[PDB]
Amino acid sequence: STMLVAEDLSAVGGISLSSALPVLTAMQYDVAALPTSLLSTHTSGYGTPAVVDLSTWLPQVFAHWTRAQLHFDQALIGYVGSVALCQQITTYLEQQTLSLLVVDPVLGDLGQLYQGFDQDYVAAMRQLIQQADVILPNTTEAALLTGAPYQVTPDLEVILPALQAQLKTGAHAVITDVQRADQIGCAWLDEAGHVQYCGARRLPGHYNGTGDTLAAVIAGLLGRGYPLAPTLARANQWLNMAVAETIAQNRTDDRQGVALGDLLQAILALNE
Ligand SMILES: Nc1ncnc2c1ncn2[C@@H]1O[C@H](COP(=O)(O)OP(=O)(O)OP(=O)(O)O)[C@@H](O)[C@H]1O
Ligand SMILES: [Mg+2]
Repeated sequence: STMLVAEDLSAVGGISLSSALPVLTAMQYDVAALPTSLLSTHTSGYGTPAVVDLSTWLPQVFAHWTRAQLHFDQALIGYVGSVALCQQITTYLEQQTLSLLVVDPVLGDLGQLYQGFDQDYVAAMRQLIQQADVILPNTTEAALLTGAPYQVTPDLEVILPALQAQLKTGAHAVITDVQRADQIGCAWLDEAGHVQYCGARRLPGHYNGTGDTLAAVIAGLLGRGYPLAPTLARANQWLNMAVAETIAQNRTDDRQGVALGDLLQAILALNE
């Protein structure tokens, strides 16, 4: 099958689209790799990157694909970056008949919207997520989506249903960076409306591209028919492993995204 992946491409950095590609390809997908933005390097640690504004390009891309009669099976949407691009993506996706749409609602972290994002971006995001089968906000994002003031540990019994209220029936809101004791992981509502959690032991440090890889792995697994719970279980273990690998490399450069070798190996093994 074919998966559309629409997110930022940084030439240097090993995150987002650059990490999605190997991952998804190895997971047996033909990837339609669509940059929403093109950068010299990611935005953390290399100084101001050189960036291409793709706002006038994506409409052309979509128009083209349309006339060419291309149809996508699955879609993963990551970092978009502008109100207009979200709008464009939203309508394009509406035209497709997707069996799977996963949207990582990139908006912020540590209680605040990322620089450049305002409440207009937030509203644009709320529109984009309306058809999503799964959304993967972090704790800050969840709050922003619902309009609840940020809480470091929000009440999952409250925020989860609130989020679900914005999604279609049967879709799922999964909060991704939930910390419980020495664990870090994902929380969501099961079919009976009960809060579930699946985590792995938190490792020291902070890494780039973790969210990106998590999203790719989740899309990929779901795309292949794995129920949500087992998907989340595996994704978390896989990320844990990737971060472990990363530490193991004893890197001198803390900017490069999470290592993928072990992850690719795991994917190949699952494949048989
Ligand atoms: N230090 C860590 N140790 C273990 N696992 C981690 C760690 N950091 C992240 N993870 C894993 O990766 C997932 C990604 O969560 P995270 O909160 O980092 O995504 P994110 O908000 O996009 O972060 P990033 O900002 O780097 O994308 C977590 O669910 C967990 O599975
Ligand atoms: Mg994230």
